[PDB]
Amino acid sequence: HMYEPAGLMFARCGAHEKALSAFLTCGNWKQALCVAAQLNFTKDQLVGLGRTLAGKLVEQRKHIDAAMVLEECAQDYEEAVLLLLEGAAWEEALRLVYKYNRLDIIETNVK
Amino acid sequence: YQRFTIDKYLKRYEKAIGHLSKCGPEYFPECLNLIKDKNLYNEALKLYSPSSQQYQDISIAYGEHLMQEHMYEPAGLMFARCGAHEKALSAFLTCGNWKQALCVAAQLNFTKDQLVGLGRTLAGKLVEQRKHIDAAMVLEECAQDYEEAVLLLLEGAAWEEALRLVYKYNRLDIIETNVKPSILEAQKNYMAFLDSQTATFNTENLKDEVYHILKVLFLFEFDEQGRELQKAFEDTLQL
Amino acid sequence: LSEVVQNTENLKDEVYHILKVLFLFEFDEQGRELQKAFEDTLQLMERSLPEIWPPKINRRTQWKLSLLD
Repeated sequence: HMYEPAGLMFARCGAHEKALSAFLTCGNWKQALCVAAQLNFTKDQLVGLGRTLAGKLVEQRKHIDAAMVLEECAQDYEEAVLLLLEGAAWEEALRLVYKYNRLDIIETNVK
Repeated sequence: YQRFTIDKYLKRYEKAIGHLSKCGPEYFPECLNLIKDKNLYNEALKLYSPSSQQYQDISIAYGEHLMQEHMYEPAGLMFARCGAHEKALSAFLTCGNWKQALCVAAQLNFTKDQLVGLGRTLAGKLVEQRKHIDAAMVLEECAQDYEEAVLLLLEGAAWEEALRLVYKYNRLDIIETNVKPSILEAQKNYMAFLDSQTATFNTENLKDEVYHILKVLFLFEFDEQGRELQKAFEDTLQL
Repeated sequence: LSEVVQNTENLKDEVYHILKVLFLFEFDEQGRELQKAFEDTLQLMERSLPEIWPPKINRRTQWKLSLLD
């Protein structure tokens, strides 16, 4: 049961709010960022956290994990657009294309 | 004329407008009058093809007639088929549909560096509609301040799940931003409210929501209070 | 049978928003086909429900568009 309670109260070291850090089991988008940001060890410049979160939660049929973390990560927005289309998130792909000016892909694949 | 008159007398209005369209642009004002006074432009354009400016004119007429009081998103889309962008000549979100606002903020630039007034109106509408998605690019565009966005989420009161927009003290403090105090206040108010509701003893929404929002209280020092509210969640178990 | 029935009602607003998404590219005919097929299946299960009897579906699911219609 290396899950939400275990890693949660690990970052808590018990009933205390944040009495420990530097340990996360799976990082279900909450304990991961709690570990990373609180007592900041590696920033998103060390983008491996973003990669792990995207892979894990997208494999968990989320596809919004990348849509949030890659905003803090590199400009891979197009991969985020692809994931949104796979997850049917249309208007978010529209936001990315009309903010990053990736207009070439407006009709190549989504249509 | 003659054939068109015979059409309109026998009520061949579809054939009448076909004759008008195929007989030249001298009838386009009259044809538009006939189709939009009686709201027959829909079948006209369905019969018509997107091959002239007349098609877009009929589309804009349809949108504007359907933009009256209608939150209907395709009404805004049709009114937006023209304009400086595919987002109408004017702010079609002014029709009052927040989806039109989301489309505007979601596609294309609109000559403002930040669209500040657009973001403020967007946040106002979201508050009026009780939709707590303003804590996003909505308030990350025109309210770039992390602190202001955190505050506005606090009035939105979605922190019972850890949105942690301060990312564990990136900018300011939990107590200083009254995060833990407001959490305790709301948790205790809702705490008493569930007991009040169970006094009258649907609720399945709170069956797991708080059962997974319990963490906002567990992550603090008031672990004992969990059961102190869980009792209400326990009570409804015996219905 | 009730399992498949409940499986069918989940896609109402999914289809609804997909309709407008397609309609920007003006795919009103394919979306119209989609709506017609969904409506026919909906009527099929709707009329079969009294025959069988047992969950009750919601009647306030929007999946139709005026331009689609």
